[PDB]
Amino acid sequence: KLTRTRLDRLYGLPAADPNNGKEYYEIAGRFSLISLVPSNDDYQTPIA
Amino acid sequence: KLTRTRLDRLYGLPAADPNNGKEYYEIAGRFSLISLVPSNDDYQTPIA
Repeated sequence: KLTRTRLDRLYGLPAADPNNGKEYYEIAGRFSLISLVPSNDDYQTPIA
Repeated sequence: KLTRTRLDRLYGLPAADPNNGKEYYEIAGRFSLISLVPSNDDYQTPIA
């Protein structure tokens, strides 16, 4: 509920302030990345 | 090694920075020398 207005029961974030006197937002996770790499060709080296 | 390059495990000192930001290289050791002089006929007079 907003006050002194006609719109009521906000469902979501307005554009006023999410800072709220706090510092950050934290999200945890783990990647699973598959890609192509050229940096493990260990044969083209000089003799001895 | 060279970063982000298909190149690794190089053996041998390159010409990039052979001094590590230092000043000199301390090497000590013995030394011998048996040189001669065109001395005169007499014996009391050597040459400096």
